[PDB]
Amino acid sequence: STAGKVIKCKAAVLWEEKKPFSIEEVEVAPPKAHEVRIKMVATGICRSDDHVVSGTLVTPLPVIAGHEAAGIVESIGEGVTTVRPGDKVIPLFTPQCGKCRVCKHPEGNFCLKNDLSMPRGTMQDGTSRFTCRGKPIHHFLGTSTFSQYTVVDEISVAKIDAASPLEKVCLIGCGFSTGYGSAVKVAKVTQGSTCAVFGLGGVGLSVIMGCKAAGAARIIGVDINKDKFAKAKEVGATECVNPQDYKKPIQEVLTEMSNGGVDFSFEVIGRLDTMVTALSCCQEAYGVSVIVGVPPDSQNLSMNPMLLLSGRTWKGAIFGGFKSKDSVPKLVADFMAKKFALDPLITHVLPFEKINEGFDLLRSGESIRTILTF
Amino acid sequence: STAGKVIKCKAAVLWEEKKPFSIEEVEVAPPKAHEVRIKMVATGICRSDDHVVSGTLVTPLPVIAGHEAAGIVESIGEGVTTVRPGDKVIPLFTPQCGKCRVCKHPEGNFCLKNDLSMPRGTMQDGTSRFTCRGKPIHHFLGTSTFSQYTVVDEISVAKIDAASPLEKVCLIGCGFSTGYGSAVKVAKVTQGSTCAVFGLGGVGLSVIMGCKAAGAARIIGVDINKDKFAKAKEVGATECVNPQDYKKPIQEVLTEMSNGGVDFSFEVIGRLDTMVTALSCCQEAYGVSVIVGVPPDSQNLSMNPMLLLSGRTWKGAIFGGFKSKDSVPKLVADFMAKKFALDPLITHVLPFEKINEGFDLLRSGESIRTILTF
Ligand SMILES: NC(=O)c1ccc[n+]([C@@H]2O[C@H](COP(=O)([O-])OP(=O)(O)OC[C@H]3O[C@@H](n4cnc5c(N)ncnc54)[C@H](O)[C@@H]3O)[C@@H](O)[C@H]2O)c1
Ligand SMILES: NC(=O)c1ccc[n+]([C@@H]2O[C@H](COP(=O)([O-])OP(=O)(O)OC[C@H]3O[C@@H](n4cnc5c(N)ncnc54)[C@H](O)[C@@H]3O)[C@@H](O)[C@H]2O)c1
Repeated sequence: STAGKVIKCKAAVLWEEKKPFSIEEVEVAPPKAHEVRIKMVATGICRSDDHVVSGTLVTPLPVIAGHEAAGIVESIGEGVTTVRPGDKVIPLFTPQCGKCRVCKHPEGNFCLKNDLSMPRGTMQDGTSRFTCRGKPIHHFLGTSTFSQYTVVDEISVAKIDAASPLEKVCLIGCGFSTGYGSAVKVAKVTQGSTCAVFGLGGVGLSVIMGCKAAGAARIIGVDINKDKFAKAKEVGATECVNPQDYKKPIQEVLTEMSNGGVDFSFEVIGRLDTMVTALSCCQEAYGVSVIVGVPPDSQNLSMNPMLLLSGRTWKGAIFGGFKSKDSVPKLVADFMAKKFALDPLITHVLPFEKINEGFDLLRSGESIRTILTF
Repeated sequence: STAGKVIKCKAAVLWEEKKPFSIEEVEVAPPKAHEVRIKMVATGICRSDDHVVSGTLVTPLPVIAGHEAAGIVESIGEGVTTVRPGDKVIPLFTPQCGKCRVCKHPEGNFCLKNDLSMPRGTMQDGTSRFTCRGKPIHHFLGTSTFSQYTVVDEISVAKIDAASPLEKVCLIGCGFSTGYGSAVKVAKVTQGSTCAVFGLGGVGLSVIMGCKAAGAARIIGVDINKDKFAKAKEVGATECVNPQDYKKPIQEVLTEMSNGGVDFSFEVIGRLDTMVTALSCCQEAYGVSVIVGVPPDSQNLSMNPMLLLSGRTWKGAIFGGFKSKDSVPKLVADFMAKKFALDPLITHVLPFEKINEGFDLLRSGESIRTILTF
């Protein structure tokens, strides 16, 4: 066994912005106290992993990205009580220390031990567990799942059902939960409402599922890629609009279609202009708009505060407002109970070594989610 | 006696921006169907009246401003059923038609018949009941209370308790209800929370009373005018901070004082910069910030969407989120039962004729609410 030993394995390293991932041989240190080393089984390619490449999302490079995954505990550090060697786990990019003021708040989920607000790319102790060619490589959001093995803090891992299909439930580690929770826990979509979902990638289709689950009467998917419409309709959208077909701004189209605005809108792209558009297209007196997409680093949007003064609510959330450690295991149980379906989001499955082809798929608009298997 | 006839009376006409009000003779036409002519008893000077003068708030000039008032029904037009001559009433700048999509919505209050969104400055049928110097004069939010008599649509009037003290319950027509409701109905302030209130004018002091009524444990008042602190303390502020005393930006002071940010923040001034500061000083994961202040017309603020993505909620509302015709009568009844105090808001009581001095008091920071009496 590898317990207690430095593991040599392959990982996808991003050495510099706007380059393909380089599949390298890396050394994965053994887990210190309160850390878990996991053997990766499957990882999804999420737009947020692409944001690191594109420089949209700023985090120390070089880096092993990937945060939407599912693996098996290989070994645990000293003091680890929550998982054992052998357990199926999902690494959590939003930790749940269970102690800070947020973890104690009934509603919040943005644990103060996150590595999200100002990414350091280190373990909780400020060190890396990864070296490549002698150089220390940064972690990504405490997860770094584009690697055969990764080391995560105990606060960033959830034990799930031993029978879960790891190549499906890897989407619970981000995409699906984010989307679904965004509609059901964050916006709290109501029965009979009209919803507008901007962006129909994996997180957007999950927002659609959540809206359909909460009973939205009408779910308008909006995307500039008309090939995403059939899948959107398949998971619940009632109509799909493409902004480029109209001579009118899409907030006007949506307002006219919904008779003065939708109840709930969601920005699931990451563009400043669509965030303001999504806010705008919601009903002025009682509409709720939720930002889910991640926008370019250090860029501000410009908006007229009168949009909010009339009564609109504008909110954002990380990971669909779910308290990670408590919810991931329940979402898996729920998936195991057929309460929701993850297959419709999986368009492609590729061996890990074809990570770059998986990113070209995403970038080209041909895939929803590509699951990488190890 | 004046019923069915034109009344010649005095009213404060604003002929053009940034000029003092002109006290002069106006002709007030009798009510048409579904209209009510009211004899004014008292009207308060609100910052939003001052916005009309300054050009901040755009509405057709010339105009008879004033919206926070109480009076007695002098007469009614055909079809009027909810009020009768002699009733004590409060004119409603936010109507309650009781019929549109918003009136029907459980939460909304921004009635689709408002004259707020794109001010026409007329009655609901598109005409004015006022003539001055031989010219038609515009209404102001379907109220126009700076006149001895005014005419309002039935949907813009609530009948109040026959025993109510009109010189005090005119504040229920705007300032008090807006502040109070922003805390209890819009933000939905929780027992034990920490709240920060930016701006300690009439409206902000009412927000502090709502916060105290909701059970806030800590209410921090923020104002650049330290003379407002004593009064804020008296109505419930636990602490008051003047951003000019500190070397760091106030959001940082506020975040530190509240150990990571307040639960609820209210912007009760009308500045773009303080709207963003208010949002920022709320806890990133679960804070809620409510815009109450009215910004300068057509100006956009700039903010970083990451502020919302961690989990914050940003809302605004008009008239504290209260359905106006349902809520006013009940707030007056609560007042009559001493459920809240109005007295602390009233610093000055002046005859109508000294409206310009009343505006000067406001403009110089010496007053909270000045009530004009007729
Ligand atoms: N808030 C969170 O916790 C969280 C979790 C996961 C991902 N995200 C973010 O959610 C967004 C969605 O992720 P994804 O993986 O679903 O992405 P994706 O790239 O799969 O989907 C984006 C979709 O937006 C559409 N789109 C792009 N530009 C558009 C434009 N100008 N107008 C209309 N439609 C447009 C694309 O065509 C595509 O269908 C990304 O910004 C990602 O970083 C945030
Ligand atoms: N949303 C609504 O329905 C509604 C209804 C009522 C009034 N309003 C708006 O609410 C605001 C408050 O009205 P009011 O009558 O209480 O006003 P006010 O002028 O009496 O009070 C504003 C307070 O803000 C303080 N202030 C000004 N500039 C400041 C700065 N840079 N920093 C910190 N504090 C500052 C002033 O010193 C004053 O104490 C206005 O913009 C008014 O138009 C909105």
